[PDB]
Amino acid sequence: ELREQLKELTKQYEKSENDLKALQSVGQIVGEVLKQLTEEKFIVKATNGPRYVVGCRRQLDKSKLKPGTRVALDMTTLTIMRYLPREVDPLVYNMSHEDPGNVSYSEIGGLSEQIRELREVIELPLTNPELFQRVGIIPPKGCLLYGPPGTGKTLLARAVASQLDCNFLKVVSSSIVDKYIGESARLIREMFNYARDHQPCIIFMDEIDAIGGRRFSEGTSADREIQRTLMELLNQMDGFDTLHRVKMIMATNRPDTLDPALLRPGRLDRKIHIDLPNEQARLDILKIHAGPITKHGEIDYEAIVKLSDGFNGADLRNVCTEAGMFAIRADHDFVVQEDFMKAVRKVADSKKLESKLDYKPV
Amino acid sequence: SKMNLSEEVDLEDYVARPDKISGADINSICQESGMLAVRENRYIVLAKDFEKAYKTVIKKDEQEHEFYK
Amino acid sequence: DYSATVDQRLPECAKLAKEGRLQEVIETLLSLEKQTRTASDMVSTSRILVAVVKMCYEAKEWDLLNENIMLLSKRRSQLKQAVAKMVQQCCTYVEEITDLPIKLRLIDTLRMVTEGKIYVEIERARLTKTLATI
Ligand SMILES: Nc1ncnc2c1ncn2[C@@H]1O[C@H](COP(=O)(O)OP(=O)(O)OP(=O)(O)O)[C@@H](O)[C@H]1O
Ligand SMILES: [Mg+2]
Repeated sequence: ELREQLKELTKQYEKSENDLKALQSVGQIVGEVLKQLTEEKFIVKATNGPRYVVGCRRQLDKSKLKPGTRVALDMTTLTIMRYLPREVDPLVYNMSHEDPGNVSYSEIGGLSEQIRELREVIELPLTNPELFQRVGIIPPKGCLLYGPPGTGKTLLARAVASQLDCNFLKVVSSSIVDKYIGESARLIREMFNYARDHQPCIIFMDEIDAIGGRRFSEGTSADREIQRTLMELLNQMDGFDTLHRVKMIMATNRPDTLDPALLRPGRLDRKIHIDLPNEQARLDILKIHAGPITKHGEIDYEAIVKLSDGFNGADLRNVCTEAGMFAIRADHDFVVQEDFMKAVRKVADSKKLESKLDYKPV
Repeated sequence: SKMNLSEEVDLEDYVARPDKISGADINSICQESGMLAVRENRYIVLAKDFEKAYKTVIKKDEQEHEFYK
Repeated sequence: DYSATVDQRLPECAKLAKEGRLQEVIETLLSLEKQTRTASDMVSTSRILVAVVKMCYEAKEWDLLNENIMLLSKRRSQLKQAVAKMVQQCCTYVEEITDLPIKLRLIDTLRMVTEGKIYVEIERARLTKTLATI
């Protein structure tokens, strides 16, 4: 038994020795080089804000650390120890890594023209970028999926994110806003820096009107800070530095409140309207959302669609859910057309509490 | 000038319209015409493409009630 | 279904055109071409187009062929690859053509058909080379 006993003890020995070696190491202050002075003096600013002139430990290949490069200054002498790659904020990391479920284009109904416009803007320019060169244009960069609530804008964005390969950055415009000074604009700058670093990229901003609202001439300090964020965003899209292979998608249901500079054709090139489902769109959505429901009758989807006038995709999904609710309440392990009719009338009654939904840009 | 148009475009008809549209709007119109040409798999932009692009981009037409004038 | 009907119609209509060139086969094949075009069947549409140009060629048709090529190319929403096979067939046709006037007429018709289409760019390039050589 001593063999295995001492083997495990030696494994724990290696672990503990590694732990002690780590324990005998101290951290280093990350800054960015500003300029090189005399081959041994570098003006470096620590991220905390102070600026110093510091030395450089020898094996650093001074050519590798140029103005703007992240470096690790020693915590005591502040001398450079190693150059680092550009930082990726934890926010931008999780933005890139959010899971858009596994939504497929087969889960979206009436949106066919809109789907192909979005794909025209996103996919083809990033896969065959020479057709547009031949025709003599620079393919559109920005999309505005605007429409009434629950018409499928976020579902379409999720489908695109799941079904395309290029890098994708998920973000709700209200989850960029921070109370610190300049933090939101800095976060947007880091978004676009990450996008440029990973050149084939898409940036989806859900409910953009959180940030991209109209600019107030009499707003508060908070409004002015959010407007600074908006203007940083506008400069990033169509400012001095051109954007290559980075596309923007922005979803909204109050496009009338967006800044005209944001709605400008140069920034949000193609504004596509995810309108309320028409007759055929309602039929398609109802089939999509009633496919998995165990129906045991003859379903006049046409009648359901006729009574579903003015509904949205979420309303039709709720029609299916309410038919199921009626089934359980009746203690039935299936659904029928009487249940579907009751559900659609219930949702129609619920729709009476809404307000204006036909909001358009410009 | 950077694109390759068919000789049937006659941009004058589009220029001589009563729309308040910026240079960005003009670039968007031309860009959408090129996009439609690519969609139909052609490398020459047609008057059809420009018509469709203009109608798709300059959609400001709304209101202007006729009884005020 | 579409493959069966097209392979059944093509020989019968070819024979009907052969012994008389009644030309009603052209309209029958046009209706079948419209059906397949709506159904998105590619190989069918290709076969009907190539057979139409085929028969119009065996018939001594120096104007009906050009007109029919123009109409077929300018139909509503035809299939790009089907028109590609049609144009390729027309190129291998115009290759073996004497009689400079109709040679040039057909060359010009094909050029006008394929002016600005990517899927037929190579065929138009070879066609332009042939015109320049002539
Ligand atoms: N066209 C559609 N096809 C299928 N389901 C749809 C469609 N539109 C909406 N839905 C359903 O709506 C719910 C998701 O709606 P989504 O988040 O896409 O709406 P939205 O248009 O972005 O609205 P909001 O303005 O409220 O954010 C899901 O139940 C989805 O099934
Ligand atoms: Mg949404």
